[PDB]
Amino acid sequence: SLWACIAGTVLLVGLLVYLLNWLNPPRLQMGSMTSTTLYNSMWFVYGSFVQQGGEVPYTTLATRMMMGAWWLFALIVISSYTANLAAFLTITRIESSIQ
Amino acid sequence: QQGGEVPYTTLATRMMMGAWWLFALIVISSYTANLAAFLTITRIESSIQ
Amino acid sequence: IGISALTITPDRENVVDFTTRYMDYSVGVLLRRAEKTVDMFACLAPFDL
Amino acid sequence: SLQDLSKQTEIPYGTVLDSAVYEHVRMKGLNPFERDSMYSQMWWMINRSNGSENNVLESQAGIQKVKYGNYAFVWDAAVLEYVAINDPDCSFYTIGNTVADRGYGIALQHGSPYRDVFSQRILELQQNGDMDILKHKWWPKNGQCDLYSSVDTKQKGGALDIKSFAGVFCILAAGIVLSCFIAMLETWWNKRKGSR
Amino acid sequence: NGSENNVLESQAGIQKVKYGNYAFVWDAAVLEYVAINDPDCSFYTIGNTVADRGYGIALQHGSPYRDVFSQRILELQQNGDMDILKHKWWPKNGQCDL
Repeated sequence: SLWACIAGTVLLVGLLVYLLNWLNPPRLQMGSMTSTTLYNSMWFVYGSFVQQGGEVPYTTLATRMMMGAWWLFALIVISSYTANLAAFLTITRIESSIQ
Repeated sequence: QQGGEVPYTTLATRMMMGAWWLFALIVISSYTANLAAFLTITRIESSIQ
Repeated sequence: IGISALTITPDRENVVDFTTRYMDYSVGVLLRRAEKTVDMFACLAPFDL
Repeated sequence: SLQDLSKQTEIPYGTVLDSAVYEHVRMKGLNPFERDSMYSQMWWMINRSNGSENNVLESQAGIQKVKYGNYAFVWDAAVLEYVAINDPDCSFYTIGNTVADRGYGIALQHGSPYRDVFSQRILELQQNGDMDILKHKWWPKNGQCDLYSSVDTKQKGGALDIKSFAGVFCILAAGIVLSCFIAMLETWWNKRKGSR
Repeated sequence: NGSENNVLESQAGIQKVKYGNYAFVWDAAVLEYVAINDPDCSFYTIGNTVADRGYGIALQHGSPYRDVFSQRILELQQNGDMDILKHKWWPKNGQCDL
């Protein structure tokens, strides 16, 4: 269920970014690969979450803050995943003492 | 984790890159976690008294 | 007649003749419950507020 | 269990000086022919500093030293339960061993005539089960809280869940709220700036 | 001379504990009073079940009134009325888990 919540989060975030950039487009070159193409927008919102994607070009302050928050959310998620995995590995040792 | 603008537009390439990225991010987490546990096992539980 | 939390012990059966017992005697221990460990902000708690 | 109490030593435990329980533990612990060695450990919890260290003087003390402190108290289980049920916080819980053979009974003068009549009637009242109806008056079957559960853990697999994590989702939801409101207020002020 | 690690006063000991590499020995009632009325809870204190002693009223030897105050103290104790004046200075729900 938590894996599902995580997976579903990105599509919402990417949709919100797409809509906001569509309604307030930048005063910049139209239709480039950096423009409001939906699939590129989703690809960016995914690739930033896995750290991999490199910088995201969107300039408008609202979506700029929105991505800053998506980043600061993600950074907690990775830390939680690593922490709890390390906890499970440190724990799983004891039950052979059943006597 | 050295990133770069991977240039490809195609769905099959992007899918493969996503698969590889997630594989890498699970691997690094597993390595760090097991190394943490391995070190955390450091105790004087080894003593016989 | 004499009646209370009185316990049949052999050294007393030498001077008074207890009836059959009406209930068993049991030793016990008192403890305080473990409260609760989980809270909604435990993921932020690694930094002070 | 009392075994699990006796294995650890990080919470100390003891009992009231010169009590029957005290001398019973002292008797158990010194006897090398005893089958179950546990008492021979517990005595070394209770005898510390010649018995001055972990023992309270009077039976009211231990209950408070437990409730407000880091201690455990060894006494008659049927009394401790009667306190544990009636602690208004239900913060106590209590555990005890299945001792038997020794038991509560009415005394009589040497050679009194009553002994047979009472010993018959107590048995008949036990066989009726009336001695249970006349007992669930005093140790009632269940309260608002379970007698013994120290915590309803529910965690068993150690996973995280939505209820424990959603405090992080609140951060994203706040971000969505504020960024949307910034967009809305900019788009409204575009009615009034004079430039865009 | 019994004087180097000893201290001039109870306050001197308490301060040498709070501001120094030291521990101080004093009446456990006073030390728990200090430990809870120290708002930092920086102290903790530990003790023993000392016996055959207690704080008490003293009177002229042969006083005609000793029995009246002894009776009233036994009333105050066996009623628990003393517990109010004790809690006045040592409340059980103290700030510090010593």
